[PDB]
Amino acid sequence: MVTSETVVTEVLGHRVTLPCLYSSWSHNSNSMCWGKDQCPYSGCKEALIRTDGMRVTSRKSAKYRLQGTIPRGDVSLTILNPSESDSGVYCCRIEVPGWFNDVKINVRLNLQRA
Amino acid sequence: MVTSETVVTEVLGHRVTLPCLYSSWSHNSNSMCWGKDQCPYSGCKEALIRTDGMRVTSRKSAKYRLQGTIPRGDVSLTILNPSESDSGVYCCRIEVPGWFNDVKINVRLNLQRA
Amino acid sequence: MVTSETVVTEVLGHRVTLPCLYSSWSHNSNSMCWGKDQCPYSGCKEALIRTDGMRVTSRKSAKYRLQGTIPRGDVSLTILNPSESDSGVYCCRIEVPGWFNDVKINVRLNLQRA
Amino acid sequence: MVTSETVVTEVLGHRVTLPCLYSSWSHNSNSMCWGKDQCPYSGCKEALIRTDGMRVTSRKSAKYRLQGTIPRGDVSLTILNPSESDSGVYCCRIEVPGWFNDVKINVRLNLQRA
Amino acid sequence: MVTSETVVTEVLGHRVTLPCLYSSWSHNSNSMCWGKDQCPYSGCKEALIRTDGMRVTSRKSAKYRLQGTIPRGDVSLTILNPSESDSGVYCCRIEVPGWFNDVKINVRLNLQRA
Amino acid sequence: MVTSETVVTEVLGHRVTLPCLYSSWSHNSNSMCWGKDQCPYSGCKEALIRTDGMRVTSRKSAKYRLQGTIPRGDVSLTILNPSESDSGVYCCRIEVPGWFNDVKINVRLNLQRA
Amino acid sequence: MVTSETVVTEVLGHRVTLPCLYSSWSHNSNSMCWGKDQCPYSGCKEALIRTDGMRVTSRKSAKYRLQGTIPRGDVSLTILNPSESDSGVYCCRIEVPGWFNDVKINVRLNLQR
Amino acid sequence: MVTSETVVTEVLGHRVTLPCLYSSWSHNSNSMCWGKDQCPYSGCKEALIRTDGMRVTSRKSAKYRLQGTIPRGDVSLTILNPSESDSGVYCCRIEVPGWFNDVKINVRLNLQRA
Repeated sequence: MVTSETVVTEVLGHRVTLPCLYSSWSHNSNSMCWGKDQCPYSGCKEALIRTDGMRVTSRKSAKYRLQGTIPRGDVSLTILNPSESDSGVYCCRIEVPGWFNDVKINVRLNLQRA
Repeated sequence: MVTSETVVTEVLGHRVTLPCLYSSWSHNSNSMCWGKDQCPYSGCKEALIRTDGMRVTSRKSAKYRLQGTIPRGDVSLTILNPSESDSGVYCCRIEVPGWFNDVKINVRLNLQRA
Repeated sequence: MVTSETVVTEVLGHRVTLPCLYSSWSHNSNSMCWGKDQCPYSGCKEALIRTDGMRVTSRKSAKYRLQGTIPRGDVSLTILNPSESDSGVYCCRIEVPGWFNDVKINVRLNLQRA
Repeated sequence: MVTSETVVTEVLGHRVTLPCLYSSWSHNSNSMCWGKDQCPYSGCKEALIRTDGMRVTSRKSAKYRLQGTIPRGDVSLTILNPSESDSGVYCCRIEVPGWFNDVKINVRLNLQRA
Repeated sequence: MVTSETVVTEVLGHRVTLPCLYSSWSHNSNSMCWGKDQCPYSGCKEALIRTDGMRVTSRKSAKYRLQGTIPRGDVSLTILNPSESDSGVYCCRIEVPGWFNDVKINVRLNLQRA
Repeated sequence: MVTSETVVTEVLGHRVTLPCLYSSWSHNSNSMCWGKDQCPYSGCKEALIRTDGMRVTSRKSAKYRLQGTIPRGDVSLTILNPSESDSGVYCCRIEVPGWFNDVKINVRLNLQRA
Repeated sequence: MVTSETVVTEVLGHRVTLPCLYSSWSHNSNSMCWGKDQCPYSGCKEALIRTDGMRVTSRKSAKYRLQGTIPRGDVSLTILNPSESDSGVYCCRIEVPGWFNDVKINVRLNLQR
Repeated sequence: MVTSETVVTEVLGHRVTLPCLYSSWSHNSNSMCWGKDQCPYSGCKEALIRTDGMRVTSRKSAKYRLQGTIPRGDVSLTILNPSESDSGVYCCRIEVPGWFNDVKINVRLNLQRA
């Protein structure tokens, strides 16, 4: 099957950001989580980071951060002080009410030397 | 910098194709080549496969084939008897006349066993 | 899950056509079948009507016909002398080579009286 | 004649929602109603549910709910405890000032078992 | 009710053209006619000018001409030796098979002196 | 030369509205006026009705009213107690700072009996 | 007043091309000419170069050539042996039958050292 | 390489604004500067004028002004009493965190005589 994904090509030494925007976001209905390699399953249990529709509900992490305006659907992932092992495919799962309405948006991180 | 790429998720044992289309194609002006991991450098010289404006000019490779119609801009890469080592990023470079007009189109291949 | 479909509103007894177009069609690789209520499963068995990429390979219906240019991807369904039992949802399944590449297109037929 | 409609494919046992959005909505000018199979006539009486510019003013049953933010034009229909008989075509009628300006928006609900 | 129309602002003294293009045109199914003030009724009888799928079938007119390529759907109206009385609203009726599939496209002509 | 316009087809006996929306409107920079047959000249002098960017500043005639939200760019014209002589072409002129930046928006009104 | 134009940033030493496409082109009705700084006046006389709707009708020039397929509306301008003085705004005037129907398309050429 | 730019045509002696809008602007992340003929380099340390994401941080110029709301991304340039030497190409550089994410936006100013 053929799908599409975003590619972020970056340099080591500063935090990097993986874009995920869901413009129609509403704090009343939506929530979100990030996973590596694969999308977290429905109900966002086993994720890198997670939100409720307003803010991060995940325990505070040294690595993972959401620095965008979450109530407007800017759930972009910030990865602090990245290393080469952080390279690879990430999945942003937007939770949508109802049956099989979730949106999965993929971002590939490619870290290289300046 | 952020770009985008096509993802092809496929199964082993049959030929797979990585889509690459250049609608504006004209045989007198355009040319093309394919590369793995990275785009070949300007002048498409050490690539997986290469064409002029009409046809494949590099050898006759058992693994790599272009089965689409090149003069109409269908330069999709076909890979015969693919194995797991064939997974990864491929790059399709459309050569366009002039200064920095070349088009680079990326496709990530993911092969599963099923 | 949320999708979309075309609705064809016609009068009982008049031949009707349910639109289904696949612009990218190739006589070498594509095929198709139509189903009522649900799309036929892959391999288009037990269908209203079916093709190979050139022509209808199904026997012949007094009712069902493909009158468009099948090798150019116009696999629109024509229904002769439709009756009230012919109202309802139809599904046009385009068979595409590879893993989960098939396209499903829905058309709802609504027949009226006078 | 050919029109288009959205299809909502859902599972039994939980409330389902049928989208109907009118962005230009104003509590001063607009009102709305929902009907089954056919759109309610002008003046939105004999309906499943109906509003003024702000809120629901009458419903045929507690089964039907408008839970979106209505003054912003989200008059999407929620159906509580849906059963198989709830499947079929629904029509959302937006009332607009002037002569023949009403908007009719159709949604087909498909409830599945298993 | 609100619709839209094209406006042609022109000068007297040379033939003028009112655009009407129907890209989907096919000589096997489509035909057309022009009317002044209103589109002619279905079946395009007592019209300014009329065609079948290929060509003008109404008597040759000293005033009205179709100079575009009709089999490709260019059924734009040419008006020879225009005078001020030629100003006003025109309607281009595309005849399409089936129930209420005809398309009406309106053009208002405003002719000026010199 | 070819342009386009909105057509409002309405009935006598009730107020009618002619649409003119300018979304980028700002009370600090924009103003507007309506004219019959032609847009009023630059400076909107002797128009049907005119505003200063916030509200109508001249010629709320009797007939002519602006009931939309002017600061949000809804400068749609309401004509109270319309008669047949009110049919015809109207022009909405949006005044914009700088050289020849004004926008002209045309609406043709067609009034029918009742 | 605010309009738009395409920008061609190129390098010296090879012929350069300024795009101008009119998809709707038909040889019976359309014709075309190019001008520098400003559009040539109606009646494409004179331009750097001009056509009749099929092919170039102006004298054959050493500097200016139209290498696209003109009957399909590819009236892009090719400039042979460009120098810095060739930089600036160019205007492609597509002639269309009737009153004030002509299309003007602007391209700015920027040549670098 | 081929890009596009906005053209502003104004009359000498009148203040002009050169549009530059960046919708995604955030006071936390973005900064900007304007240059003539060419974009200022990364880090905007010469330029015509510059901001820190909230306001102009370059010392006040008699010529150059940013009068739009900078925190919403309107970094349009206002030039007071422009003279003939002010004609020409301008470049608006939006600075974005990470590697090669800066956006370059061009405006050509054309000043005409009174």
